[PDB]
Amino acid sequence: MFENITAAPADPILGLADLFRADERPGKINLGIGFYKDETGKTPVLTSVKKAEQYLLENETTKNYLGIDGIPEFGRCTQELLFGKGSALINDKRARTAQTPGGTGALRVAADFLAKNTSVKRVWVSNPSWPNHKSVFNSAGLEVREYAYYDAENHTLDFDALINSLNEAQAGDVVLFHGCCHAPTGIDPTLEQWQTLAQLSVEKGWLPLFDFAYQGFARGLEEDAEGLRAFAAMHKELIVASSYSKNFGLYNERVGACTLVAADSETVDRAFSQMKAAIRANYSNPPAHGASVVATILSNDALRAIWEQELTDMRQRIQRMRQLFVNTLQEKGANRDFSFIIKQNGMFSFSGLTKEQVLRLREEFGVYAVASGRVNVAGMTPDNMAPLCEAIVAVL
Amino acid sequence: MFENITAAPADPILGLADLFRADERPGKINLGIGFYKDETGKTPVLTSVKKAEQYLLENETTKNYLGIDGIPEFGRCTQELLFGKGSALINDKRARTAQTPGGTGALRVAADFLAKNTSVKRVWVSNPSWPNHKSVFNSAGLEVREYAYYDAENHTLDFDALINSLNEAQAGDVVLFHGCCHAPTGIDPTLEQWQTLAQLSVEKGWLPLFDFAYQGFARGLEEDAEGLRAFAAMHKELIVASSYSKNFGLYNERVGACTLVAADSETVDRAFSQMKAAIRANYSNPPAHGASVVATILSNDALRAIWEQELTDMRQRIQRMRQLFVNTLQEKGANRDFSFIIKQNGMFSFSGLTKEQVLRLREEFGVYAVASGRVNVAGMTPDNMAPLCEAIVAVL
Ligand SMILES: *Cc1c(COP(=O)(O)O)cnc(C)c1O
Ligand SMILES: *Cc1c(COP(=O)(O)O)cnc(C)c1O
Repeated sequence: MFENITAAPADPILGLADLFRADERPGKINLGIGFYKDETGKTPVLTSVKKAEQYLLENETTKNYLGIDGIPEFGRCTQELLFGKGSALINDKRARTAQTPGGTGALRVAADFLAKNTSVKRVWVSNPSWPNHKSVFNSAGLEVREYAYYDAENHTLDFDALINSLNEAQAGDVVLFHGCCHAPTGIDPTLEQWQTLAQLSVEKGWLPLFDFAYQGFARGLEEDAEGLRAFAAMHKELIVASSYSKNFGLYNERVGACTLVAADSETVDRAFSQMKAAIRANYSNPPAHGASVVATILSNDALRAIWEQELTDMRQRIQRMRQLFVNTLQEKGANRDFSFIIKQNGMFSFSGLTKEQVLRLREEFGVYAVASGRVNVAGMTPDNMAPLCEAIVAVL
Repeated sequence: MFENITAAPADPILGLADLFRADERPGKINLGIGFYKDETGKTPVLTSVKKAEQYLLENETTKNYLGIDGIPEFGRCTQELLFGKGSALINDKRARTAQTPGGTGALRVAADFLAKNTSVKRVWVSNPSWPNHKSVFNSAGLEVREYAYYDAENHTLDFDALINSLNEAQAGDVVLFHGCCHAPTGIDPTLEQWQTLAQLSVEKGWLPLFDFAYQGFARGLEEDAEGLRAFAAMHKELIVASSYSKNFGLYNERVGACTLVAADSETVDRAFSQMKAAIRANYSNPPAHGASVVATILSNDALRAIWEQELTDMRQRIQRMRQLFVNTLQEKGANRDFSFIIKQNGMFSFSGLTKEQVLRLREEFGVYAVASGRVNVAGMTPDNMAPLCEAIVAVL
């Protein structure tokens, strides 16, 4: 039965992880990680979550199943974070939120719901984009298409190419957008661009699907939601897959949400019932722990204040490293421009290095990066900054 | 887009839950729950898990992503629980285990892996069976077929009808088996029957898929694995979806495993890589909490001893209620036989009541049961036993 099953393709980032471990060299740096690290090169569990976990340990009386859509407070809290405390979408009750196993799980339930309950056949993804996108949509039976986004030459958002390729999308096609901190470029549309993208979206009849995994990492919680809120003000329907893996440092507890927005409550309720049928046929109901921690933090003034402070700390550290990187390279004698690094958001960016450069950088200096030249800024610390930049300068 | 989406069918057990809440009557009993309850009608978090959770709270240093297959110790521990501490399957390394979001999630990843990596098209399910089975398999694109199992007249396993209908299954067809405490009948094959079922299974070329959600609820941890171990000794390949929701009282933390067994390590590794690709396209990686709690209990002699004692306590309570039920009915004057209740395992059984009987039992006595006459024995307490049986006798 399984005797002729061909092996699945080796995951390139996992392959890197191994090579890094097996590296005897002491001064090795790893910039192809995919998560946050502080100045110590550690990914601690936030103090606000430790507090919330002590609270749960002392107050939980049962581990009985949650409803299909999860914890009610968690849903309410994510909707406000997404649309604003007094949004009409919330007052008119046009949105329903289902707690899912992480942001990836939210995308998959959207995919299954979309594929079995609507007429969608294609999903438009940016080029480049977070790698796992295709497989999620493709396993649900949807076809994936790509629209232009990155300008390799000038290192920016090729708005023209974006809009041009996106016009080949037909009405009823789903268009996926990164809410903020676009992965892997760190380049986000400006507000005016989001506004024209929403208006255009309405004319052509796209079904927007927002992947929101870094709210709080670009400018702030509310600032980062601006784009989505520009779309939500104009659209009668949309879907948003959110993740709390990075902003709450809860990676392994799988906490995210899938929010559906329809023209009215009657329609959102009917559509939501099918989204619940999709969940039931998958994992039945969601993991309480991680989501329970998020709901108690967000609903407690004291705990939320601490959390918000921890998040800005992370944001600022990343903002600090991008700046340090740029001018440390500018000190070692770069005779090349890397100033674009300061204009990008989140922990990712394309360094502009070639595969051969990243390869010798690894074998000759122990600096590990992804073949595409993608580097994670959270892998840089004010201590490894000098040896890093010297290696960069040596291969330029 | 969603404007013409038809609502999903109302879940009958959820509908019951509501009617029960809205019942003004004081002496109401609920036998259509689906989970365990102690003498107080409560579903507490076990003492061993509370201890393990205190341990984690004080020892966790990061919430970073687990590997696709989850915690390594958790996998090792479930394999021993399943196949025995020194099984050849473990020594020869023919099995790989992936931690999944609950037992339902294990079935879904098996479904997706099966549908996209093999030639399976049909899955044979017992009649009756746990309701959600069909949707899991059907959403993965597999067709579901049913084999006979229950003998309504004599209230037992219709082995003849079972084997007879199962011969229409072709080679390469998956046959689903409940490891123990068959839901919803509580009727399990005897060892000799499991042995003939395994031998037969080998001749016809079925791919056995075991759904193991109640290990420890029939006779004991090892006793309950006998059937699976009879099959594993003869088969070169099989799949087992396990759940820790009921035996660890961890319902909402979604903890289960999907174990793949192949002829050798080389083949199980190659097949397992595709199972991991399937997980990646779904929820990416599993929820650490619930599974972390299970792994620390199972690997600690002290904590495991307490847990094993808590599990037998649950088993015994259920065994006590079945006995009490039978002779309390036999005291109120039943002039009918319910002795079969004592011969069934787990918390479920068909009472033998008709839909009209269960209906008037509800509206006239406040005793809520499923339309099929299925009752949950854990909903009975030595305190509600008399009023329960009086209602039963009144509608007979
Ligand atoms: C992290 C991430 C996700 C999914 O994350 P989970 O870890 O599954 O919550 C989805 N999309 C993007 C762009 C991400 O960065
Ligand atoms: C409880 C159960 C499952 C799945 O349970 P989870 O709650 O998802 O772990 C699967 N099959 C049967 C027969 C069950 O009783």
